[PDB]
Amino acid sequence: AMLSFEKKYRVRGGTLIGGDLFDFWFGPFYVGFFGVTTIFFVTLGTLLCVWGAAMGPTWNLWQINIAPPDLKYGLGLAPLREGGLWQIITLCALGAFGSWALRQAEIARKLGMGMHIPWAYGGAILAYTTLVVIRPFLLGAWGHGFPYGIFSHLDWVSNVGYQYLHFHYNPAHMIAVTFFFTNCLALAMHGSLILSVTNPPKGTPTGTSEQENVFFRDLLGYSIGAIGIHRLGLFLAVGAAVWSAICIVISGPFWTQGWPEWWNWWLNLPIWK
Amino acid sequence: MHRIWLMYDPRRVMVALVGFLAVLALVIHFVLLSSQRYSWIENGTLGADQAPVGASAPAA
Amino acid sequence: MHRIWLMYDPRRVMVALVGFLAVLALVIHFVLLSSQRYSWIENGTLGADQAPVGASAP
Amino acid sequence: MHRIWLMYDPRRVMVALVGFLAVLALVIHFVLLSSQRYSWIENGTLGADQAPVGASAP
Amino acid sequence: MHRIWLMYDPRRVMVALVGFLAVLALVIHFVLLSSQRYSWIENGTLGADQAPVGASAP
Amino acid sequence: MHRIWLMYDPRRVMVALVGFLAVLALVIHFVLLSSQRYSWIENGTLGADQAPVGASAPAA
Amino acid sequence: MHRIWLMYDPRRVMVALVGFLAVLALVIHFVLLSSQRYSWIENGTLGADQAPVGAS
Amino acid sequence: MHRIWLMYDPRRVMVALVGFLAVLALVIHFVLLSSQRYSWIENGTLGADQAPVGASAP
Amino acid sequence: PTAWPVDPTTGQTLINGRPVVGRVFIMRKTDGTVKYPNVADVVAHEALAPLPPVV
Amino acid sequence: EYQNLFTRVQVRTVPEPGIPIDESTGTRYGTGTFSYLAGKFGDAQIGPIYLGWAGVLSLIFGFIAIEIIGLNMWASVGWDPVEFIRQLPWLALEPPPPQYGLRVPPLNQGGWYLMAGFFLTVSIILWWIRIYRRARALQMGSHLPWAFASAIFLYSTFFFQPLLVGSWSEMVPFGIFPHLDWTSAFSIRYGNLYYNPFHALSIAFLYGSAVLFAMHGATILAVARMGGEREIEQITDRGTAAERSMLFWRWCMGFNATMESIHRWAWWFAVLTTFTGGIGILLTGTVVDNWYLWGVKHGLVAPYPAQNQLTPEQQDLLRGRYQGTAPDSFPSYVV
Amino acid sequence: MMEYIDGAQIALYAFWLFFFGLIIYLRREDKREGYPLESPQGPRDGWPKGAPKKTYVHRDHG
Amino acid sequence: GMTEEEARRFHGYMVTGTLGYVVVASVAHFLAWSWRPWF
Amino acid sequence: GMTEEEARRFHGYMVTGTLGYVVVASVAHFLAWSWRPWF
Amino acid sequence: GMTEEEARRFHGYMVTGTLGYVVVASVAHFLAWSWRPWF
Amino acid sequence: GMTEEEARRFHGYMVTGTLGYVVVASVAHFLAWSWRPWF
Amino acid sequence: GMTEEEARRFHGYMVTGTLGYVVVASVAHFLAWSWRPWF
Amino acid sequence: GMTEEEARRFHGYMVTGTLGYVVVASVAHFLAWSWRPWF
Amino acid sequence: GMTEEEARRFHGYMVTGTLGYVVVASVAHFLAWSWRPWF
Ligand SMILES: CCCCCCCCCCCCCC(=O)OC[C@H](COP(=O)(O)OCC(O)COP(=O)(O)OC[C@@H](COC(=O)CCCCCCCCCCCCC)OC(=O)CCCCCCCCCCCCC)OC(=O)CCCCCCCCCCCCC
Ligand SMILES: CCCCCCCCCCCCCC(=O)OC[C@H](COP(=O)(O)OCC(O)COP(=O)(O)OC[C@@H](COC(=O)CCCCCCCCCCCCC)OC(=O)CCCCCCCCCCCCC)OC(=O)CCCCCCCCCCCCC
Ligand code: BCL
Ligand SMILES: CC[C@H]1c2cc3[nH]c4c(c3C)C(=O)[C@H](C(=O)OC)c4c3nc(cc4[nH]c(cc(n2)[C@@H]1C)c(C(C)=O)c4C)[C@@H](C)[C@@H]3CCC(=O)OC/C=C(\C)CCC[C@H](C)CCC[C@H](C)CCCC(C)C
Ligand SMILES: *[C@H]1O[C@H](CO)[C@@H](O[C@@H]2O[C@@H](C)[C@H](O)[C@@H](O)[C@H]2O)[C@H](O)[C@@H]1O[C@H]1O[C@H](C(=O)O)[C@@H](O[C@H]2O[C@H](CO)[C@@H](O)[C@H](O)[C@H]2NC(C)=O)[C@H](OC(C)=O)[C@H]1OC(C)=O
Ligand SMILES: COC(C)(C)C/C=C/C(C)=C/C=C/C(C=O)=C/C=C/C(C)=C/C=C/C=C(C)/C=C/C=C(\C)CC/C=C(C)/C=C/C=C(\C)C(=O)O
Ligand SMILES: COC(C)(C)C/C=C/C(C)=C/C=C/C(C=O)=C/C=C/C(C)=C/C=C/C=C(C)/C=C/C=C(\C)CC/C=C(C)/C=C/C=C(\C)C(=O)O
Ligand SMILES: COC(C)(C)C/C=C/C(C)=C/C=C/C(C=O)=C/C=C/C(C)=C/C=C/C=C(C)/C=C/C=C(\C)CC/C=C(C)/C=C/C=C(\C)C(=O)O
Ligand SMILES: COC(C)(C)C/C=C/C(C)=C/C=C/C(C)=C/C=C/C(C)=C/C=C\C=C(C)\C=C\C=C(C)\C=C\C=C(C)\C=C\CC(C)(C)OC
Ligand SMILES: CCCCCCCCCCCCO[C@@H]1O[C@H](CO)[C@@H](O[C@H]2O[C@H](CO)[C@@H](O)[C@H](O)[C@H]2O)[C@H](O)[C@H]1O
Ligand SMILES: [Fe+3]
Repeated sequence: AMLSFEKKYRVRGGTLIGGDLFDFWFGPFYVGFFGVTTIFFVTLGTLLCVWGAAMGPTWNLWQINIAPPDLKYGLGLAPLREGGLWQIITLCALGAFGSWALRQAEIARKLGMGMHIPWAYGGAILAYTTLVVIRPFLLGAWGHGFPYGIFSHLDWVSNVGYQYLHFHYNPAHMIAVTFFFTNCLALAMHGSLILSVTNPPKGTPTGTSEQENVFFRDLLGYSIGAIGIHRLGLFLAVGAAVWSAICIVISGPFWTQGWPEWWNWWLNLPIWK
Repeated sequence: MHRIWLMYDPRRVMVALVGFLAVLALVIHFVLLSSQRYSWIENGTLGADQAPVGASAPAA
Repeated sequence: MHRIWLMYDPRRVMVALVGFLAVLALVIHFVLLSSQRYSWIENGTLGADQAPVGASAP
Repeated sequence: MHRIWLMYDPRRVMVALVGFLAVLALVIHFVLLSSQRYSWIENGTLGADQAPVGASAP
Repeated sequence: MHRIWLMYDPRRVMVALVGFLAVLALVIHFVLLSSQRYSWIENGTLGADQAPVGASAP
Repeated sequence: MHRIWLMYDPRRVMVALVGFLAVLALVIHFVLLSSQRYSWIENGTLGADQAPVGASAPAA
Repeated sequence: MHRIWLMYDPRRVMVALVGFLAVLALVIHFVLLSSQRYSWIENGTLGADQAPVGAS
Repeated sequence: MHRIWLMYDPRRVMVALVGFLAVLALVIHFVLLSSQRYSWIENGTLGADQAPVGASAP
Repeated sequence: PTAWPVDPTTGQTLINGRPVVGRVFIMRKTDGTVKYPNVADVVAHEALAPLPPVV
Repeated sequence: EYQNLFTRVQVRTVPEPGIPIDESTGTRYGTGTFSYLAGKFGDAQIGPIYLGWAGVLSLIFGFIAIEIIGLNMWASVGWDPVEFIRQLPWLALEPPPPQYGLRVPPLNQGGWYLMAGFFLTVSIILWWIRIYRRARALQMGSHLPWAFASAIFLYSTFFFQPLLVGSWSEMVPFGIFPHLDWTSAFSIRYGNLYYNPFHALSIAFLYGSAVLFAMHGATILAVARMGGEREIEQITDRGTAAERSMLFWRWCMGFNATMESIHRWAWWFAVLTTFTGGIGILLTGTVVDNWYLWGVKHGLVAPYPAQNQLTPEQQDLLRGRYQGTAPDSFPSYVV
Repeated sequence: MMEYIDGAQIALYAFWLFFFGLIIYLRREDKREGYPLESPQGPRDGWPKGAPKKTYVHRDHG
Repeated sequence: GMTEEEARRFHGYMVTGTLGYVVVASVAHFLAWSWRPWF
Repeated sequence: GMTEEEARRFHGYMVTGTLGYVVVASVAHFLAWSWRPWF
Repeated sequence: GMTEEEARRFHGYMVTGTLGYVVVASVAHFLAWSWRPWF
Repeated sequence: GMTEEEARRFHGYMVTGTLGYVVVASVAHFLAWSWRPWF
Repeated sequence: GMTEEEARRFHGYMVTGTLGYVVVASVAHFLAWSWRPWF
Repeated sequence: GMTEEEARRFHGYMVTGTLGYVVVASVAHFLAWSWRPWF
Repeated sequence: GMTEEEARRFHGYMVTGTLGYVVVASVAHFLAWSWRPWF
């Protein structure tokens, strides 16, 4: 089916690879060449996840756990029961996430939009690629990746944190947390302002950009404007993921002690050493 | 029977079919290669009298 | 009974059916393959008298 | 009774109903297959007096 | 009290009622299934005097 | 008293009332079901003399 | 079978096929490279009666 | 065979080829450098009899 | 009872009195893991509960 | 291709807004001004603020709360102004000792803490009232004060959960690294907060808030050249920027919001972050004391092979004691 | 007393019932523009059925 | 909205239904008390 | 919107369906009771 | 939408299919009860 | 939309494929049953 | 679109290709069964 | 797109490249088999 | 853009360069095999 205004927009063009061959829709979904590759990697990766569950101890959704190999295998592919299945699924996930980004570019090109969405999603792909590729590769073993399991990856996060005794003291982590918290605040403010001028109390005219700028101005002391709040939201949300990737890649490859003792440089500034 | 190709565009039924077969073939190979009995890269030279067979514990 | 194909487009029903049967078939095979009794890749050559049986009551 | 199909589009209700029955059947089967007494894949060949039973009062 | 069907659209109320009953029945069944006394899939074949009971005052 | 329905739309009130009563009923039942004295699904067959009672003053 | 190219214009799908084959070859080599029996970088000189077998 | 260059822009193909071969060369060197037998920056002066070999079948 | 009986005349494994062609292994899920039954079972594997504080 | 990430041409207007919309009681404080730096990223006007009675009192109550915290931190380094700056992130004003329960503690042992907490709480409530009154004066919906009420709810659970477990000692210390020490020790005391399902839900909405604002920020910038940032007019008078935004997400993931309703998705994801959070805190130590064991009971916890096995005499030997009081003497051991 | 049911489990299902109710509400709101859908088989609503398209009143100025 | 003539008859139903609900709840408490008194 | 006639006709089916439902529930509860009573 | 005559035609199929499904499920429960009774 | 003649023509193939599939599945089950019966 | 003659011509190739592929798979299973049978 | 005579000419090269590739692979497999058989 | 003549000229270089690269790489393998053979 189509939105009442949609049909006019469904032209050919804007593809990156396939030309007209895959330039069609399936229900609501645009396909394209990277749609085909997406569904390939999604299906293969999903069915291998189901196989991992089948050969594991339970079907309980929360307890399924497909673990990476032991560190002794280094950068080789382990036996599939022993973590090689995790390594294949990781390749499928990279293939799927990459295909999804490039498919979004084909869609943006067909609509004459800017490329912002593909790149903003690249911030998440960067963070994933850091956790499963870049950081494991710098540590010299694929076994440093997180396990694929709804709670077992939380056991990994816990243990990686305490590998540095008190992970809250990681300075890039403090920045990343600040971005996540500031983003959620900014999202609530922006959502509230737009809804408050479009849904004023009954018997009140629809509001205006002037009213939301006046309200925003006496909240923060300055008016950010309509383009400004969207630039800020993009900056905060994507900046959180980028600082997240930094905070985890410095932990291990570049810093090995507890994080609290990193702050020794601040105590030793010569003005007060 | 041939009017199935008036219902569906053959250009993309063939894409969906080939992709399904590729995904299926890769799954079955990775499933077999995960098993002990059919881990053929490591044990393919064993004769059938030497190949692994899984059993439950006796627990007598 | 053919007027079911006037209420529903056969092109859509066959997509739904192929999707449903594909998922259901893969579910059942993986469930069996996860079991002890029907782990046929490892144990398919055992006879029926040799295959596992889940624990009975005391 | 047939005026219910003037309140609701039968094409929509039939899709809703098949969706409900599919989910419900899968839920009931998975509840039973989780159980001890009705793990029929592992223990379905046990006789009714051999099948597991939950504990009584002492 | 039929003017309630002038007050509310019966198409919406009847879907609300179906959803309410569906949720409530599922809640009650799963509460009972999580008990000891009424875990009927494991223990439904026990006689009424053999069924579990919670502890008394001492 | 009936002019309350001129202040308040009865179509809103009846929904708000049903919502309140359904929440309140479920809250009370689950509070009782969590108690010792009134965990009636597991202990409902106990006679009133043998249902649990919270401990009296300990003479501390 | 040449009529296949009237469905699938080759200039749009050769880079597809070649990309498929290159990845598949790399996967197969890496699967072999870290098996015990075929880790040829470390053990390629052994000869067949000395090469590992992953027997149970 | 030269009509292949009427399908594809050589300016782009030569970039794609050189990129591919550069990545491939860099991978094969890193695979060898990460090995035991061919970690030539540390053990390159060892004679071919002295160079490491992986374990045989026991 | 950790392995099935072996036929001395062949070295062949006997399951329920009858031979199997092949090397028998006992099947297990990934790394021998088993799901946790209960809190009581998890706690039964731990140390006893800590003693009261000294105040 | 222009990315619309910063503004190469700003325009000034000599008269200005910042004189509010018609607002009645209270006073507009200061004169509007332009920052060229603010004008690069967003709108350039830095300008007048409204307080009214609730805003004035909120600042007075809040300033006292900030003074009490800072003066206690500064007292804790013996009034040393160098060590005050050098050690600032490690300094705290610390809650009372556990043995007092809910009773009033000595002034230097948590009495200042409860005072600062009281004035901060009153200041936060007066700020909520200030925002609520301002939204109505500008003839706006009440979405913003209810969004802020969700944050206040989570904050209040750092008072109510200590109240429910019965001790002010459990409250959060005022201090940069010290409140992170509390955050870690809370998860330790209650047996790993990852297995608290409302904590898991709160994370799902915190991450979802970043997902939505990244998606929505990027979407609007991607159509901003077509006027897509004029969101109110795209809501009342749908243009091609809205249509393209709907079609992008429809064609990408098979469903779409509207230019209005994406702001409801935004509002609920942010609000549910702190609302589910507060529920998880209130349940901790009152209903569940070990969330990992609650996870085991409800089947959350993935099994791993045993890393050690205890013998029965080790099970008795390796139980410890619960931690007690500190030694209030300096023993001589000489005989 | 109830061994398995506890107050954290009860509260969690109360949230799930609310949350699914919320998703339904949000999806009705998502359908005020562009619906009903055009299709070869005639108009389509999906599920849930969208809320009606909303009219906005502008101000008379001052 | 509604006229006072409509509010008049709605109130009649509303009062009656409320009182009926309180009556049924009164029997439920009578039965609950006879089974297990709370005081 | 319903006419009052359609409302009053629909109400008859609704009362009848409710009665059929309560009858089935009553039988179900008495089957449950005679197998394992809860008081 | 439907005429009342079309609604009546559909109702015949719907009731028949519903009752048919319940009969098939009744045989499934007969077979399941005879294999392993749950009370 | 399809002519009723086209629906009639499609229904013949749809029944025939369903029957064929059910036959293949029935043989598959009886092979599975002969090798390792689940009851 | 494509005509019924084009559809019929395509169908003949499509059926033949499927059956040839199935034949090749059959011989692969014959070989695998000779090497290491699974029942 | 291309004409049928173009498609025939392209197919002639594509088939020959496929045979060439398969021949190199066949020698590669037989060298590998000679070095270290996998059955 | 391109022509039969232009394509032929480029193809001559592209083939020559490719073969020249493979020749030099074969000498590197000869040197590597002499230093430390891998089979
Ligand atoms: C889950 C993971 C997490 C992810 C989790 C999230 C998942 C998200 C996805 C969820 C499902 C989305 C479904 C959707 O959007 O459908 C749009 C479509 C459009 O409707 P329409 O526009 O009105 O009609 C279309 C139709 O008329 C024409 O289709 P078209 O010609 O364009 O394309 C053909 C199709 C496939 O064709 C067929 O399936 C029929 C083939 C002939 C069958 C003959 C009988 C066979 C009998 C057996 C004999 C056997 C012996 C011979 O495919 C295409 O060509 C399009 C491209 C497909 C995508 C590219 C694939 C690339 C290759 C990789 C493939 C890998 C394997 C999938 O709708 C419909 O057709 C009706 C609804 C269909 C529902 C399908 C899903 C049902 C699943 C049920 C599961 C229930 C579990 C409880
Ligand atoms: C804890 C914090 C959470 C935080 C995260 C929370 C995420 C919340 C957002 C995601 C959920 C909304 C997704 C959505 O609305 O998609 C549009 C779709 C259909 O759109 P439509 O406009 O109403 O109808 C279109 C139709 O009329 C004409 O389309 P066409 O003819 O071209 O194609 C045919 C349709 C057939 O429909 C389907 O195949 C449905 C596919 C599955 C629907 C969702 C099932 C539940 C989630 C997935 C479970 C399976 C997942 C593996 O084909 C399509 O329309 C395909 C386009 C929709 C694809 C949606 C994919 C969503 C994936 C969500 C993944 C969630 C992962 C957790 O809607 C629906 O089918 C009904 C959705 C109803 C709301 C979902 C919540 C229900 C709560 C339970 C209430 C009681 C039971 C309903
Ligand atoms: C210039 C046009 C032709 C050419 C024309 C000839 C001719 C003519 C002769 C050879 C000969 C040879 N060529 Mg040739 N050859 C070319 C391209 C190549 C390429 C390549 C990668 O493209 C390679 C590897 C070779 C390799 C070879 C050897 C098999 C052989 C002599 C050894 C040699 O390598 O000398 C080093 C050469 C190279 C690495 C590359 C080519 C360098 C230049 C252009 C040619 C040098 C020829 C050499 C001086 C012999 C002179 C013979 C007298 C004039 C009679 N040629 C180009 C495309 N080649 C000779 C032969 O058959 O010997 C058995 C021979 O007589
Ligand atoms: C939906 C959940 C998210 C959320 C939302 C949210 N927060 C909000 C809001 C919303 C919707 C607001 O509207 C509100 C606000 O005002 O935003 C600007 C607020 C707010 N969120 C705040 C913070 C905050 N939010 C956080 C988080 C969150 N906020 C969540 C992620 C966090 C974190 C992550 O830790 C923090 C720290 C504040 C910035 C603000 C509430 C401000 C407030 O209440 O201030 C009270 C006043 C004081 C503490 C005193 C200040 C003292 C002055 C410096 C003294 C100066 C001297 C003075 C003039 C003397 C007096 C003389 C008189 C005569 C005048
Ligand atoms: C000083 O006194 C304190 C308070 O008793 C001791 O700390 C105790 O032990 C710790 C485990 C705990 O953290 C702390 O709460 C507290 O319970 C501290 O170790 C010092 O101990 C010495 O003095 C003790 C004292 O209480 O004065 C003394 O205790 C014994 O003697 C007193 C009388 O003088 C008597 O009231 C106590 O009952 C008695 N207790 C015991 C266990 O004997 C310690 O003597 C001994 C043998 O423990 C002193 O310890 C030493 C080594 O001198
Ligand atoms: C682990 O245990 C769990 C899983 C939990 C337990 C639970 C299990 C459950 C709940 C299972 C439910 C299963 C189920 C329920 O009904 C299963 C139902 C299955 C069904 C119905 C299968 C039907 C298959 C039909 C097929 C294959 C048809 C093929 C048709 C063909 C080939 C012809 C196509 C048309 C043509 C060619 C005409 C062109 C001409 C045209 C157009 C013209 O000429 O115009
Ligand atoms: C771990 O164990 C688990 C996995 C769990 C176990 C379970 C497994 C399961 C459930 C498996 C299910 C498998 C399955 C189910 O159906 C498998 C079904 C497979 C099928 C259908 C295969 C069909 C293949 C068909 C092919 C190859 C066709 C080739 C056609 C060719 C070459 C010609 C094309 C035409 C041309 C070129 C002419 C153009 C002319 C034109 C245009 C003109 O002239 O106009
Ligand atoms: C556990 O899993 C694991 C371990 C992985 C196990 C499982 C593995 C599996 C399942 C593998 C499957 C493999 C497979 C399946 O099909 C593999 C299929 C492979 C195939 C198809 C190879 C085909 C290659 C063909 C080639 C190279 C052709 C080249 C042609 C050239 C160069 C000429 C180009 C044209 C010219 C020059 C003319 C221009 C003229 C023009 C334009 C004019 O004249 O106009
Ligand atoms: C001279 O001026 C100077 C220079 C000193 C000014 C400078 C001041 C400085 C440098 C201040 C620095 C402050 C810093 C760094 C503060 C850091 C604060 C942080 C990070 C706090 C984090 C978390 C705190 C929380 C969650 C606290 C919550 C407290 C609550 C909810 C308390 C509630 C208390 C109540 C309601 C009390 C009621 C009173 C009664 C009597 C009822 O008692 C219970
Ligand atoms: C198992 C539970 C068994 C006990 C349940 C008892 C429930 C109460 C039943 C009361 C029956 C009679 O109830 C009576 O109905 C009439 C007619 O509809 C209502 O009458 C109402 O509407 C009429 C017009 O239609 C107005 O003129 C009148 O002022 C108004 O009250 C009364 O408000 C109500 O008191
Ligand atoms: Fe916006």
